[PDB]
Amino acid sequence: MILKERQDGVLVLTLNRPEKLNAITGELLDALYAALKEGEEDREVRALLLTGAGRAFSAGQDLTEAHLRRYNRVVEALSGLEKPLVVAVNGVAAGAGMSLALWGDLRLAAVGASFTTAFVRIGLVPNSGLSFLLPRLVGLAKAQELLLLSPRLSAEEALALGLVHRVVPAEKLMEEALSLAKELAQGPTRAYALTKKLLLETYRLSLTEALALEAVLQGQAGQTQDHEEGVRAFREKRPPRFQGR
Amino acid sequence: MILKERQDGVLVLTLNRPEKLNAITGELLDALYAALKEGEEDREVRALLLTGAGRAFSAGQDLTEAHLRRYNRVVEALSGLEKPLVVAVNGVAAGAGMSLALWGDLRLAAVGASFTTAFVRIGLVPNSGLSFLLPRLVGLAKAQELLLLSPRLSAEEALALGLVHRVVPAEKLMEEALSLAKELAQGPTRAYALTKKLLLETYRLSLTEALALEAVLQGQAGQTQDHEEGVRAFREKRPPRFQGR
Amino acid sequence: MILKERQDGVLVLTLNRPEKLNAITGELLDALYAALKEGEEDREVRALLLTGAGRAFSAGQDLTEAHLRRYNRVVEALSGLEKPLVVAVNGVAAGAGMSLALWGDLRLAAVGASFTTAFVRIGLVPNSGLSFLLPRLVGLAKAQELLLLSPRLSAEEALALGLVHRVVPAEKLMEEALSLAKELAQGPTRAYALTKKLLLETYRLSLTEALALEAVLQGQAGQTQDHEEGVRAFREKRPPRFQGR
Ligand SMILES: CC(C)(COP(=O)(O)OP(=O)(O)OC[C@H]1O[C@@H](n2cnc3c(N)ncnc32)[C@H](O)[C@@H]1OP(=O)(O)O)[C@@H](O)C(=O)NCCC(=O)NCCSC(=O)CC1=CCC=CCO1
Ligand SMILES: CC(C)(COP(=O)(O)OP(=O)(O)OC[C@H]1O[C@@H](n2cnc3c(N)ncnc32)[C@H](O)[C@@H]1OP(=O)(O)O)[C@@H](O)C(=O)NCCC(=O)NCCSC(=O)CC1=CCC=CCO1
Ligand SMILES: CC(C)(COP(=O)(O)OP(=O)(O)OC[C@H]1O[C@@H](n2cnc3c(N)ncnc32)[C@H](O)[C@@H]1OP(=O)(O)O)[C@@H](O)C(=O)NCCC(=O)NCCSC(=O)CC1=CCC=CCO1
Repeated sequence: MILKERQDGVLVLTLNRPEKLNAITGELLDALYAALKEGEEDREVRALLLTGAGRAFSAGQDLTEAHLRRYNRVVEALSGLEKPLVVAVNGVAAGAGMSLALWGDLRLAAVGASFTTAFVRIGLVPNSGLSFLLPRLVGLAKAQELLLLSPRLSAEEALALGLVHRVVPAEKLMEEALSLAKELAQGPTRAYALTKKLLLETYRLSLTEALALEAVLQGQAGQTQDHEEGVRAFREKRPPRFQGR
Repeated sequence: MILKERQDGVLVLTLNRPEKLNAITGELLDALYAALKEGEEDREVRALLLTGAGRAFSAGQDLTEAHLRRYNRVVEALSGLEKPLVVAVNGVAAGAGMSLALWGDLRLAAVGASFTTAFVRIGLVPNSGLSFLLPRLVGLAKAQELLLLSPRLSAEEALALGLVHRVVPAEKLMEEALSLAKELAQGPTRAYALTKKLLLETYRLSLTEALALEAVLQGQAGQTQDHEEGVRAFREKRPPRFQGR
Repeated sequence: MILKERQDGVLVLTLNRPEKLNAITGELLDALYAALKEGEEDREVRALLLTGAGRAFSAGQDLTEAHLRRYNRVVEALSGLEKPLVVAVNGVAAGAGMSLALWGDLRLAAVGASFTTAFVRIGLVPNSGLSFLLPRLVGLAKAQELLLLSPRLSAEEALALGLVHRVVPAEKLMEEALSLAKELAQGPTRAYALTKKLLLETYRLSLTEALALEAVLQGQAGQTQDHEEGVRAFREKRPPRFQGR
């Protein structure tokens, strides 16, 4: 239901109900939560890559039969990952499927992938963080339209809006996604984690508080081995070798 | 001063001081407030459509006319509508005229319509929610330029920035706007209303609080007839028929 | 280390360690703070223009040179300037160099200028307000990519993202920047200042609080000579002449 697989410091997670377009059930949420918590705790894992099996990323909640609490746990786990997350959207992302996709720090879609909010078509509001992420990602103007009218957006339109950072031919998506994940897995994991904490908080903070948090987290980044390594690397005009500590 | 008219669940409100380009006065604000309160309370109204009479949408505050509290009341009523609002910008929107236009959830402009913040040219700051809406809609970088330099944007540029969602020839604007409003008036009114409550709050909330509010409001959407209808519709591969409750 | 120079109500500040690409040291920060405080207090100054000497704007923290409180003081002073700030990016802006550049209310880059977040390359998080400004300026999607991958962006890409408002040939940059600064120096300084206070706060405020602050600050703008002048100018179809009070 969630396939796992490690590779050069990258934990690859695959949503696996392909015949139902990876539609989301309680069980899948429970398994997804577990994989994410495992990936967080495993120190050998320095990057995650999330994708779907088959033709789709995920068509969202399975409309074949508490549940809210389950989604929320996954989102707290996705958002709080102290490790870069790459998302490879290999096909349709609808409803909470789109929500999950959008939690990637770096996001790639296949030519032929698509995105639809879908919630409103079922008389529901956006969940799994979409009301949070979407206006931040594409701006309020596009958020309003995408949410209220629920159009189906193509990969190329998703790229233009900032829903994804790169579009790639289907057969190359995993190769590029994994290649990016591997590179991130070599990079300064602590700097990544703390930069993400700043981005997650930025909009609700006053400048004063933003400056204070930057100070505190810069303080911590400053005492990592990776920063020592980083400065040394720059001085001795060579690439750094980061360990994530 | 504010024309009203119902049609298939849509309340159409027209700013009507056309010879003064629908420039805004205390009286017009008072009439607008009343129409909006009525529209909110009327259960047979499932969508609103706001437009201007004549050449212009609105040239903003009438410069030939405490008072700020009056604008604010109208904005609380505009923004808090528990019903999709369509805006059809039939000509120039300047100052609080632009503020009002931008409160549409879905916004259409006529080909020769135009937008100017105007405020700074009169030595004023933005009002009527523009300092709120604009940076959210188009991002801080464009907000700074639009506000501090007050250029005049065309319909096509407004479309590119997300200030409007669709551009249409003048003579077709009302037909398309009303047609959109009628379609929204058939859709899940509660889902629309609650989505808007989430969008209004999103930027000041931490992820944790955002997830909590999504849960509460999803809880309520979940107990509407429209959601039952929504799920049933998907199962029995047919279009849903929503009532807004 | 910081060159100063007045001209038609514009204070021009130049970062001057050109041989080290205007890399930032404690001393430079202290000198920059002083110049900014002076510019703030001088009533004859109605605009600032910040630039770099030589090939670069600033390559960020000098890696040859807790300390965060020093940067923060400068940022509080930059952000709280009650006067439009123009920034002319004449060459590379990296790390806190990019942070400082982005505090411009209006920003110009030379053809040939470039931008790099840089922080993550040395295993650090963004500072000097970049985690605050960047997501606001270009949206969260681009912020994620710019910060985590630290690409070097060209002037034209920076323009497309909103990092700068205008790109100009190198030999004309100062002429255009100063010309813009001079125009702003003739405009309604108080309206500028108060608009900036609204923009700085907007994201963490509820609509209700945003409307209240607009009322309070509009109240103040309303009692300036410049507003009287502004209204008078519109009535007597002529350009206003503003004094900034
Ligand atoms: C765009 C998409 C996802 C894909 O369309 P196509 O590419 O055209 O494929 P298809 O629809 O033709 O069908 C593929 C098969 O998979 C099935 N399927 C495709 N989604 C589903 C599905 N969500 N369920 C069951 N079978 C499905 C579908 O029934 C089909 O089986 P069958 O036709 O053989 O019976 C399409 O099916 C669609 O528009 N909607 C379905 C997805 C959808 O609306 N999800 C929103 C659910 S709400 C949500 O995200 C979160 C949520 C959170 C919390 C609390 C409460 C409620 O909701
Ligand atoms: C671009 C626009 C809107 C229209 O351009 P044109 O198509 O060129 O028309 P026009 O300028 O030639 O004027 C047409 C007629 O309507 C009148 N009008 C055209 N705006 C106006 C107008 N805001 N007032 C009166 N008559 C007007 C104008 O004087 C003319 O009347 P007349 O020919 O009967 O003399 C133009 O009038 C303009 O540049 N500026 C007016 C916009 C403006 O400054 N709005 C107020 C900004 S501040 C705000 O919104 C709210 C506010 C609220 C509360 C408290 C304090 C302060 O502010
Ligand atoms: C893209 C850029 C800026 C430009 O590269 P190029 O155009 O290829 O020129 P270049 O690298 O050859 O530089 C020319 C000279 O200036 C020197 N320089 C050029 N930046 C520097 C420099 N940041 N430092 C010393 N010498 C430099 C550099 O060593 C060179 O001298 P050399 O001939 O002795 O090698 C490149 O240097 C780059 O990717 N990164 C350098 C900038 C950088 O890493 N900034 C880190 C900012 S960290 C921050 O903002 C705040 C901070 C706050 C608090 C506490 C701890 C740490 O950090």
